[PDB]
Amino acid sequence: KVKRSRKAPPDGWELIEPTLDELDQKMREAETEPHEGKRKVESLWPIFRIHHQKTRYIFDLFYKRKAISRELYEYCIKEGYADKNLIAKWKKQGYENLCCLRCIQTRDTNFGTNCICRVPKSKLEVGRIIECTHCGCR
Amino acid sequence: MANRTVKDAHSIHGTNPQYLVEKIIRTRIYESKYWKEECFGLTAELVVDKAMELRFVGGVYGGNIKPTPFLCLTLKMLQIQPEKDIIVEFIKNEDFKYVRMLGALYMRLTGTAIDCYKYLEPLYNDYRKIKSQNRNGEFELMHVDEFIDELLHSERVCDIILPRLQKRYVLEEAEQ
Amino acid sequence: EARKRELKKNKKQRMMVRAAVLKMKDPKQIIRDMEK
Amino acid sequence: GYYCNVCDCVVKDSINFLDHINGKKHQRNLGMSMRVERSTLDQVKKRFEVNKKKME
Amino acid sequence: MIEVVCNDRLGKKVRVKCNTDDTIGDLKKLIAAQTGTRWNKIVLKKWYTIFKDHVSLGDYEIHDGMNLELYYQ
Amino acid sequence: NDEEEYEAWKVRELKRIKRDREDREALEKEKAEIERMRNLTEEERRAELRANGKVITNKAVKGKYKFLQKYYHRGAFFMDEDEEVYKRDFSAPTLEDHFNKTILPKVMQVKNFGRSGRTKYTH
Amino acid sequence: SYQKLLKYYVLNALKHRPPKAQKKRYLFRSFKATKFFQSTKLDWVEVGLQVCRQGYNMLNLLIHRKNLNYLHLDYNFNLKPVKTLTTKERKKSRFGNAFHLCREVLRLTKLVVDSHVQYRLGNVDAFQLADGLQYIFAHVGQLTGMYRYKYKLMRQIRMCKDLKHLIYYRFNTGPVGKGPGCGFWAAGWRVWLFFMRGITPLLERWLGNLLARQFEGR
Amino acid sequence: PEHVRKIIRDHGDMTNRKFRHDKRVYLGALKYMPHAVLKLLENMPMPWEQIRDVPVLYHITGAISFVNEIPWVIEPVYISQWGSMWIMMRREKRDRRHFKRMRFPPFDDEEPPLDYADNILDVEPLEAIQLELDPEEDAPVLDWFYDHQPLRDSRKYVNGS
RNA sequence: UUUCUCUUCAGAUCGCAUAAAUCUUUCGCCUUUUACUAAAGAUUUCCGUGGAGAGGAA
RNA sequence: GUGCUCGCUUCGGCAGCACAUAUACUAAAAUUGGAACGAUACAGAGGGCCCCUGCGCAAGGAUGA
RNA sequence: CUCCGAACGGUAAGAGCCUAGCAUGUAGA
Ligand SMILES: O=P(O)(O)O[C@H]1[C@H](OP(=O)(O)O)[C@H](OP(=O)(O)O)[C@H](OP(=O)(O)O)[C@@H](OP(=O)(O)O)[C@H]1OP(=O)(O)O
Repeated sequence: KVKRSRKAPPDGWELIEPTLDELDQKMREAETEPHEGKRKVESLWPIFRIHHQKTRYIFDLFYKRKAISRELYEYCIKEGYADKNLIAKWKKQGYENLCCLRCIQTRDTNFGTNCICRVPKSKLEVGRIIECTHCGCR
Repeated sequence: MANRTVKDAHSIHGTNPQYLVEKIIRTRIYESKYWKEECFGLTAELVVDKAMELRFVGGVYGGNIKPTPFLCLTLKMLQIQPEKDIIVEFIKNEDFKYVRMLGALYMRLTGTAIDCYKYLEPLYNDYRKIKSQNRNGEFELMHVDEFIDELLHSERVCDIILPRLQKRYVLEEAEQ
Repeated sequence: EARKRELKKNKKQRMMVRAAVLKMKDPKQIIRDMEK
Repeated sequence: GYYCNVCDCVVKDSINFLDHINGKKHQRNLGMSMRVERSTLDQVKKRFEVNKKKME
Repeated sequence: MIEVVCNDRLGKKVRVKCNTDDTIGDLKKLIAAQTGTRWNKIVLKKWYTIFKDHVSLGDYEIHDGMNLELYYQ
Repeated sequence: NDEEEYEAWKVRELKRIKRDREDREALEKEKAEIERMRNLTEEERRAELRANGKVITNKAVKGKYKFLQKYYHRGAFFMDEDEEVYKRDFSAPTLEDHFNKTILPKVMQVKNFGRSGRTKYTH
Repeated sequence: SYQKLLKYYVLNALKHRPPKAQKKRYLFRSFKATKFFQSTKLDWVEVGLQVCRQGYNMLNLLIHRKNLNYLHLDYNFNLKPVKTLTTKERKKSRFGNAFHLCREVLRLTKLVVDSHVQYRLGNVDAFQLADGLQYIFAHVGQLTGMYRYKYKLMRQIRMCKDLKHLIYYRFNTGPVGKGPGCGFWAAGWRVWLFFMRGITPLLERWLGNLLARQFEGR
Repeated sequence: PEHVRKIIRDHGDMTNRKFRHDKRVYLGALKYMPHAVLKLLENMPMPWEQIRDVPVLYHITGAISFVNEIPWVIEPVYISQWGSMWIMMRREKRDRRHFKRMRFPPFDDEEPPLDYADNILDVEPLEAIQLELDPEEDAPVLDWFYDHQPLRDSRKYVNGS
């Protein structure tokens, strides 16, 4: 979502345009999507999926692939395209991949504040059913 | 009963399913002589019969708010909420006029602005006549091009307020 | 000033009396019982 | 004035009577007439037959 | 020149200064200029004595202070 | 009159098509008019050129309240229309300002048993 | 005007005692700790439109809980009747106190927000914007109908009307001599901010008193 | 980010989208803790930099989007900004003859403007009255004067975030 | 080095200005009240602010 | 899923190591029935409790033991 | 010489007929 930044972009911005705007179009489609069909909060799963995809892409470009410069790894977050605190959460060894909070224990929030996929793969998903009210991160 | 269509409705995100019209004018449509007949139920088919038998295109007249059967039938189709295929069939109908007019109107009030342009642009070539009732009861012969010009460019071409369709410049900068 | 309240109380009492008179021998009380 | 046969009532006005059978309890007892949205071909036939009968 | 009180018991006690031999369309223009509603939507009543948009003001013979129950179309 | 209808269908199509392009260029014309006024304000003339009209939508041709004629507010809700109903010079006595309000004994603001305010611009 | 401004200034200078109390009680600091709040970075016009829509939704749900199906706010927060309720209904809709005031406040707020929306949506876009804001504070002085719920407004409204001519005789001096000086809201907006900051608790109390009457009993 | 907008998708319905269960305190806190009219009366976007950020605490059901942000405009920079604006407004009042600023009621009598600017909002003229400064005398007050937060990446003129 | 959490002490124009309410007195009103007017004193509420543990990111 | 065993032993993998450990007024649903002092026809006035408007235990208006 | 106010004190009470936006989400076999 490109609105304005009161300045010019960095040098390596042209490479980001197509994939970034494809993901932004997916987000705009999921934002104006219909409510009929979403049970209670099913409409709020794919928005988290898209945000996760955007953070994944900008993080892979930041220093995982070492392609994006140091300006883009702060300017892309300086303007609104990804989350800095979320990537800081990814810096931990345990916080590999999960949503904001959909299967966490009693964190600062009464329901949870850790992650959607925070539950274990070896003991969670009681019996057989895996799901998450906030993001559905099975 | 005049609450919903049958049991459920994809709520138009603008204001509400039925309340896209002002509540005053809606309540006037209910308390009306024409609402007695044809309000027993009109889903998809009988709407076509009740539509072609009223050759007016107008809103409110009289000192009291006097709704035309044009406006009341627009509201009836609004409560019915037909599918887009029927509305597209009415939009592409050249023989009957006011059916196409109602298709355009409901598409303006029920539809994305992209589809609004896509289905209202080819209505910019009918130089034919259209009958419309002024607020003082007196009629006037108006061209259809003037009608769509007041619809898209102008606000409240009828008594209804329109839900702020975008400017063409932004869409031209972004899309078709 | 209190005369207004006194007249209002008198009018309320008279209205209650008239309502009781119309209801006691009402069509649903007297005339309805006239058929029984 | 106006008097219904199945509704078993009488309305002493015109507009007041018009707002009676359109959603009456006895009218409901006669049958549920909820507007069922017909198929897309329904409007097609409603247009074709009416153009063939009224016009033609 | 006349002062009229376009009144209502719903947060609209408006005081419009109408002309002597003026119509009511201009009076509705003033009522919208002081009330904040579209011109053609305003309605003026006094126990269902709906004043119309062509009957003049001196025709009914309104004078200073004649309040009018305001309603909307 | 089909030959006349198609002739006017272009008459309306030309005006409607002219309004579109006239609206697009107006954004540049407004910026260009500021640029023309920019150089006009810069090096046109030191108090030797106006090229203007001081145009206002509705001229409030006020008068002089007699002694305590109420401060009537026109209501600033609709003024872009430039309706002629506004140009009437609301400086007249409405209900009770017809009097002189000087022959009175000392003063009379309002005897309606509500004189919370106290002011008459003496100071 | 300057006399009234100096009067307010000196009366403010008098009632100035060192405040040291309240034990540092802060709001919007413990809400986020619970699951009844979430922080976000949303554009200002978006937040304003959201607040206006939320206020209209709240008032509409209030009027709908009362089963009054013959009233309408119209999104300018001008409560509009429908069919001349005069049998026993006009005695049922005599709010007078808080509905009137909340209506006036949300009307002012939504009006400012929609003005800036038209700015972003292709308004005059020039100094005409700030001129409009100056006229909007004049209208809050006069146009916005907040008199009935509170008559103490006239103090700050005379303050704003004096602040008006405090500027034009400092702005409309020289070439600009008659025309509408667009001015600024450096003082108007300031006064209304202080006003709302001081009067938040009154409406908190009135809603605490009213919501129990419309939701619990009497 | 966009959770708010989908949380606004419900404006009132018959248990369609969080209507029934999310109604009672959705009304209660909506009418009890307004506390946003003040913030909007205290978080003007500073029109010389009208691209404001406005962080917003929002109830989950969508009752109110409360603003937690507070303005901390630096006094002398603030006064210099509004003085430059004073000069430019005098200039625009002197030069222009016809002055259209009378759009008094917006929203068009029950036309909610929530469209095309509660969105991607392609239009963004944030260059309203930004005075063109010649970096010959106004150099040191140049790159930290048309930004509403001229302290973030300073580390010398700002104690912190 | 930078921030968020909070129990805690403020008589620094705690905030180079400035909101309201409650109570007690004194005026103007007054048809009853609520809304009121302009002066004094005190107690609270809200926009806040200052200085000191402990616990969480770069 | 992440990083690693001078692991089995390849760079295919096999086994192990440590981080991460329990959200869910569960259901997009189901059925369930009522109230205008509201329009219309009709005659056309000699002590507290239960309710409504309401911010004040300000004030105001009201049938039902 | 520009200071501009709102609510209550207000619409008799009545018997016959009629129409409706709203609300529960469960215990248990
Ligand atoms: O008509 P005047 O007695 O000369 O005073 C007017 C009047 O203000 P006041 O009536 O309160 O003194 C205008 O206010 P409004 O009538 O619009 O409410 C105001 O105009 P603005 O609203 O734009 O501020 C401004 O008039 P102007 O715009 O020409 O400056 C002002 O003083 P002047 O008319 O003497 O200039």
